[PDB]
Amino acid sequence: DIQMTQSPSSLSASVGDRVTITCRASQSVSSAVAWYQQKPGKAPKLLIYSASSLYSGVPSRFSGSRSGTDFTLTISSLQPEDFATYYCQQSYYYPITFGQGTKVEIKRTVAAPSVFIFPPSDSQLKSGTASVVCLLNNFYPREAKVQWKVNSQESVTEQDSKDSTYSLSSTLTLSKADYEKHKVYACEVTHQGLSSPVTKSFNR
Amino acid sequence: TRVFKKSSPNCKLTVYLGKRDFVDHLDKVDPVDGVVLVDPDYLKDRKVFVTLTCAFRYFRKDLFIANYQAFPPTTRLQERLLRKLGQHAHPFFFTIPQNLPCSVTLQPACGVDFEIRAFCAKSLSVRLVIRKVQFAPQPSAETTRSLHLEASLDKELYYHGEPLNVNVHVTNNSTKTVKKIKVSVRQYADICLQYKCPVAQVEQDDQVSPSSTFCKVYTITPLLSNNREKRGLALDGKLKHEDTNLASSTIVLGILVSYRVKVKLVVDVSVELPFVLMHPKP
Amino acid sequence: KTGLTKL
Amino acid sequence: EVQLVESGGGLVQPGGSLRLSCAASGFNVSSSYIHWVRQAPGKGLEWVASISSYYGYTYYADSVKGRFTISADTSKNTAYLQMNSLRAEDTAVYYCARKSMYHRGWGWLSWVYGAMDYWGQGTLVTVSSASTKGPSVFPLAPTAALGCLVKDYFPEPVTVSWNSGVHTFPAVLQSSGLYSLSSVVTVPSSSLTYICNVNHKPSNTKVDKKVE
Repeated sequence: DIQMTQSPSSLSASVGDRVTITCRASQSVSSAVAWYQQKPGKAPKLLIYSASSLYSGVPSRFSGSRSGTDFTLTISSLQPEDFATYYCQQSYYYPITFGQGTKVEIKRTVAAPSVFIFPPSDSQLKSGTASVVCLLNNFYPREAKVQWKVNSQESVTEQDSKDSTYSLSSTLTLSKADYEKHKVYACEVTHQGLSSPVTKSFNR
Repeated sequence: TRVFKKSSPNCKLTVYLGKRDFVDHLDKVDPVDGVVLVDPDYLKDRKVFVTLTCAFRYFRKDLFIANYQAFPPTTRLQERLLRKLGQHAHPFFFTIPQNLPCSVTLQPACGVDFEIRAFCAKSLSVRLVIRKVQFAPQPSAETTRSLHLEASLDKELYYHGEPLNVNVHVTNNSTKTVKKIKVSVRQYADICLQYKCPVAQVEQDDQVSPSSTFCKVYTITPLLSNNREKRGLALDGKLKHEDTNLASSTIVLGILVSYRVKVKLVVDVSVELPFVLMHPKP
Repeated sequence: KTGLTKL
Repeated sequence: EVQLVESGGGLVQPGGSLRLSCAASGFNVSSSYIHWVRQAPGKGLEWVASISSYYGYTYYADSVKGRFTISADTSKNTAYLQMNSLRAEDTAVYYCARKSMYHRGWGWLSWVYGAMDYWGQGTLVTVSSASTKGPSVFPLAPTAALGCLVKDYFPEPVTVSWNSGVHTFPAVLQSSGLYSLSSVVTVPSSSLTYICNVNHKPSNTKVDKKVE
């Protein structure tokens, strides 16, 4: 196959930025590259063919070009509406390959996670599986980590429409017996917007 | 924008050509205009000529040849080509006569093909295979064998691949029961210095009883998919072992191509309708 | 063989 | 105008099978390389397979070879993808797009396989050795935040309604496979009654929980 590596894995930028995503083909390519702008949920769209041919209907702010095995996709004015993931694909050989997408996030003032902690409710404890929920709401950027002190299924929501915010719900599910064996539960939040880790906890 | 370059292993001679498929509008063929780039040292005394072969093969029945002196001397695209090369770039400009076997060959050497041959010699080489090509610009049949068979087609122009819908109407007033109906395609490709070709055949056991009417539409589609094991099949001009279509339907000196949809009742009264199978101009 | 330069 | 209509999406246990139909309008299955692509759940595109009728050309991805088989029907102007031995990884939303063989200037460009320029809308392909269940809802209570934890339902989707600030965290897949989710919102602790309404159409299970 042909490992169409792409960079960056994800980039951050606001309206008016000049974004540049670099797609390098491990093997040689001959101006066969396409960049698909998949919004979350909707289906991929064509942007670029021939490595440089503006597909009809693509706004003129979009462009790309070739410099060997390093094709590149540029967005002169990253509008509020052109946020998606962008996959690069060598349509040259078979089997075809796509890139690995480079999410174009939104940018805001580095914010700390409004943190809450929630223990299993009585209804749940009766069922037998306790799901402690460590909520890290309104937290920017998505880079945060949660540590459990006494099997963690972070469910990182997507960027909010109000102010570009992430909300994470670190769910730790445990069996009734093992849950009872411990007494003190805690989640610790490490965030680039926090000076030091923020630890919340409760007791069984 | 884009242009095809070719030079010899010595590379002292190069030919730049805008196209490698020439559209025969049937009144003015895309003239073969190209540019020869040479080095004065490698030519010195010897002249440089360019030729437009109109070969016919199967045998080299070269139906036409014409020579143009790249040097000595004897268009805007040529202008732009020259501006990047200098004086030692010189244009050649052939005009294709229309009355030529439009580029076609046979699916396996044999066939028909133009050619641009550039060579340096004192007296009468880059070998650029080109092609001449034609773009696609209501048959009805009734037979009274009484076993009346009527066939019709939506239109006479069916693009390559595009499916062909055949209206079949069988009025069987005779005592013989129809055992099959066959809508087939015959591709007549006559090498004139003609053969029946079974390509698509929608055989349906649609039996029409005595004094009964059977009226419906078949849809048969000629595709190169199952026409691969057909030697002697007429394909379009293959530049250097690409893959191409079925030899488009000629619009009438070499190989003549016509196509017919044959409706045959297996009792065997048969009728046929000629149709056109050419590409559309984008 | 037949290369291909832009323009 | 050109369109593809994608259909054939429904549950199927591992090792089962499915068939996908892509009805083509505005063109033909024979003047076009028809490609089926797939996007896994929150992951990156991967071209599954593609075919050309006029030539009978077929191509499949290395990981979708043998298990899939593509073909078409030019009578109806449609393309068909037979997905056999569907496995958990295969889950996705499957899309259909096409590479017009045209644009060579005259004829068929048999060696481009160019950009897939017309995508349909994508049918959701599932794979799960698990049968429908009902959500088990719990209250999450202590500005104080609170919510309902809607755990162990199957399959998507759920529409949790409260009686502003509700953040329901994308349903995930657990070891057993069931679709969890949590829906929380922040209110001042001063007024600490709240009504969570969990709806699960696939099981027609509706629950109402009280939080305060």
